[PDB]
Amino acid sequence: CHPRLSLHRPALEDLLLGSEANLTCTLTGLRDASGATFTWTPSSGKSAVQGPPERDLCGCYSVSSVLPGCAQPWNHGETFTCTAAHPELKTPLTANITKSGNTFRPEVHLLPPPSEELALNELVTLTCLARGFSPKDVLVRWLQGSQELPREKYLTWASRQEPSQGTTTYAVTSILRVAAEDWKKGETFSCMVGHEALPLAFTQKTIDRLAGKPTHINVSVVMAEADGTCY
Amino acid sequence: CHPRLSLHRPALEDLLLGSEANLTCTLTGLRDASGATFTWTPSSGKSAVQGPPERDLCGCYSVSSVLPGCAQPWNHGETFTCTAAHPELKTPLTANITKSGNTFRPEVHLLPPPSEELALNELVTLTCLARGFSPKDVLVRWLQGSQELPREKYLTWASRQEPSQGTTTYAVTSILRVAAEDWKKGETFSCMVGHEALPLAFTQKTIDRLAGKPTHINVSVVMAEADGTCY
Amino acid sequence: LLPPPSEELALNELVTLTCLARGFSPKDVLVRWLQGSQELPREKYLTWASRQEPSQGTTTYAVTSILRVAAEDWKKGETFSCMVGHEALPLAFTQKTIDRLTHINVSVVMAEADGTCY
Amino acid sequence: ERIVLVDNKCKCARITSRIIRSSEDPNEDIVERNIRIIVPLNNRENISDPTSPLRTRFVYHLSDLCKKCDPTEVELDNQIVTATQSNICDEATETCYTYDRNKCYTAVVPLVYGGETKMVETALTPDACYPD
Ligand SMILES: *[C@@H]1O[C@H](CO)[C@@H](O[C@@H]2O[C@H](CO)[C@@H](O[C@@H]3O[C@H](CO)[C@@H](O)[C@H](O)[C@@H]3O)[C@H](O)[C@H]2NC(C)=O)[C@H](O)[C@H]1NC(C)=O
Ligand SMILES: *[C@@H]1O[C@H](CO)[C@@H](O)[C@H](O)[C@H]1NC(C)=O
Ligand SMILES: *[C@@H]1O[C@H](CO)[C@@H](O)[C@H](O)[C@H]1NC(C)=O
Repeated sequence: CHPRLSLHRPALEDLLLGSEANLTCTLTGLRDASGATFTWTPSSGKSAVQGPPERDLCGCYSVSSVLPGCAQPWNHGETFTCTAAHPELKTPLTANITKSGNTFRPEVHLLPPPSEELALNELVTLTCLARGFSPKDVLVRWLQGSQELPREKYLTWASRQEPSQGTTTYAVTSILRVAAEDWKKGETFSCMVGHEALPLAFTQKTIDRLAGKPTHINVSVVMAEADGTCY
Repeated sequence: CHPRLSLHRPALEDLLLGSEANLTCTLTGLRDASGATFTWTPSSGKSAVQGPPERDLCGCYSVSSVLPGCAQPWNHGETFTCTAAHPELKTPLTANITKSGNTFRPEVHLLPPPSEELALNELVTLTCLARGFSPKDVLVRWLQGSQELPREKYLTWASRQEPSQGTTTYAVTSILRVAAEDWKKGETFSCMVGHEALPLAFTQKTIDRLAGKPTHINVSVVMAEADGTCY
Repeated sequence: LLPPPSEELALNELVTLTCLARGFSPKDVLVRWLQGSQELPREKYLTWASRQEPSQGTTTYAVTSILRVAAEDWKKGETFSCMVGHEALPLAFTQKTIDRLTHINVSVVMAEADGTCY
Repeated sequence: ERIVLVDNKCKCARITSRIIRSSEDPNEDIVERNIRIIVPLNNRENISDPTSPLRTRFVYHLSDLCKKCDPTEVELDNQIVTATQSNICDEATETCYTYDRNKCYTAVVPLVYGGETKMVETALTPDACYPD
C-alpha cells in the first residue's frame, strides 16, 4: 500500500477535568512492523511507549507511540515534532502539532419543555444548545439539584459546522428526559458545557419551572416623594 | 481482500417524494477482474443494469448492480432476494432484505428562540426536534411562509438512538437562524418531517411571535400619600 | 357568518367572507348576497350545492357560499350581509353580522385600607 | 408572591413568582410574576450634588436584572470545578437610581480657613457613615 504519518491532539475530557495531556503519533501501512522510529523534540521523561502493532484496512500492521506530559506546556504554546525515520523507507517524513489559535467561545442555551408535553403527565424533554465555537471539541454534562446524573441517561449528538456567516464556527446539541411530576414539584436541572476557549474553562445554565415564561404579570409602580434610599 | 456482498434498502427521498425505488446488490473486494453476474428472485419486467467497477483500497475493486423495480411492490410485503455469481471462491452468495415491521410514529416539536438572543438585535435561532420513531430513516425540511428554503441554510445532525425501556427508538434535531427584522415583523416559519410510519407521510409545525404571549397584565400606579411598602 | 382570516388582512389586497348554512331538512335552499342594503349580481360570488351532512340518527343538509371584496372597503366599515331563503321558515329572513369592529379596564380606587403593603 | 428571583438595590426593583394551583381545571395551573418599582422623585442623575437636574426618565431591562455573573462551585466527578453562570457579563459601571442603606456616599468640598483652602469631606447619607 502507501505509508502515511499522523499526529493527533490530546482529548478534551482528560485535559479539562484532569491535566494529563498525553500525545500520540501513528504510522500505518507497514508489514514488517518491528523496524520503526519515533522522535519528539522535547523528551525529558523520554520513556515514550510503543504498543502492539494492531491491524488496519485488510490486515496491514500499524505502529504508534505515546509521549506522556501534562497541560502547562500545551496551553502555553509549545510545539511537538514527531518524526519517522524507519528503515522500511530510505527517506524520513515529519509532522507537527500545536494548540489552535483564532478561537471563539460558545453560547450556551437551555430550553424549557414544550407546552404539549405537559398535558400527558408522563415524561418531559429538556434541550441544550451550544453554538459558535471555533475548535471542534466540547464537553456536555447534566446535573439534577447538585447531583451529577450518570452518562447513560441522556443522548448527545456530534459537533458539526454551521452555515458560514464569514468565519467557520460549530454547534452541538443534547437532550434529557425526566419525570413529569418532579418537574412540577420544583426540582432544578442544569446543563454544563466545557470548552478550551472559555476563561474559567466552564460555564453553566440552570433552569426550573418558576423561572419561566409567565401567564399572569402584575406590575405596581410606586412614587416616593419621601426618600431615595430603598430599604 | 476478503469478498463480501451486501444490499441496501431504497432511499427515503426517492421513496416519499420521487419515483426511484432502486435496490442495489453489490460486492466489493474481488481477487479477479470484472467478470461478475447477478440474478434476482423476482422477474417483474426489468433487467438489472450494471455499472463499471470503481477504485478501492490497494487493488480491490467494487462491482454493483441496480434493480430498476421502481413500481413499489416493496411496501406490500415482498422479499427481494439477490444472488451472486463470479469466478471467485466457488460458493454463490445470497442475501435477503425486506420492509421492517414494529413501526412507531415520530413526535415533532418546534421550540421558540431564547429571550437572551431576542434582546440583542442579531440573528435568532430556532430548533426542531423529532423523537420516538422506530426505523432510523427520516427527512427534515424547513419553510418560510410557503417557500421552501434551500438546504444550504440550515444544519441537521444524524439520527441516533436514545436510552429507553426496551423498545428501541431514535431521535434527530436541526436548527435554522433567521434575521430579527423578519421575526419581529411577523413572518412565520415551519419545520416539516417525513417518515414511513406516518399515514400521510408528513407533519408540520409552525411558529412566530405571540406564541407564549401572556393572557393577563395588571398595571397599578400607586400615587403619593399612600407609600406603604414593607421589608 | 364568519369574520375574515387575519392573514388575508395583512397583504391588504382582497378579503373573503364566508356564509355557512347548516342543518335543514329539505334539500332546497337559496343564498343571496347584498352590499349594504343593495344586492349584488350573481356573477360576483360563488355558491356551492347541497350535500347530506353526516349526523347521528336524523338527516340534515348544508350549503356554503363565499365572496371576495376589496380590503379597504372592509377597513372603512361598509356592511355586508347574507340572505338565506327557505320554504320552512316564517319569511326567509337574513343575517348581517360583520363589520370591522381587546378588553381594557380603567379603575380608580381610594384604598385607604386597614393595613397592606406594595 | 412566594419566591424571590431578583432583589436589586441599585435600581430598587424586586421580582417574585408563584405557581398558583388554580381551582377550575384542576390539572392545569398558572404562573404568576410580580414586579415592584419604587421611583424616587428627588434624586439626581449622577450621585453628586450639582450634576444635572433631577432624573425624570427611568429605564429597566429585565435581561440585566436577572443577570448572574459571580463564579460558582460545581462537583462534577469527584472534584470541585469553578464555572461562570452567564453569557453576557463583559464589563462599577452601572448607574444607580436610589441609594442603599448599607453603603456610604461622600463628597469633597473646598472651604477657606483664613489662609489657604482645604479638601473637606462631607457625608451625603449620615446614618451609614460612622467609622465602626
Ligand atoms: C459622578 O460624579 C463623581 C463625583 O464627582 C465622579 O467621580 C469623580 O470624578 C472626578 C473627575 O474625573 C475625579 O477627580 C479626579 O481626582 C484625582 C485625584 O484623586 C485627580 O488626579 C484628577 O485630575 C481629578 O481631579 C474624582 O476622583 C472622582 N471620584 C470621586 C469624587 O469619588 C464620577 O466620574 C461621575 N460619574 C459619571 C458617570 O458622571
Ligand atoms: C510544522 O510543519 C509545517 C508543515 O507541516 C512546517 O511549517 C514546519 O515543518 C513546521 N513549522 C515550524 C514553525 O517549524
Ligand atoms: C431471508 O433472510 C433470512 C436471514 O438471512 C434467511 O434465513 C432466509 O432464508 C431469507 N429468505 C429468503 C426467501 O431469501
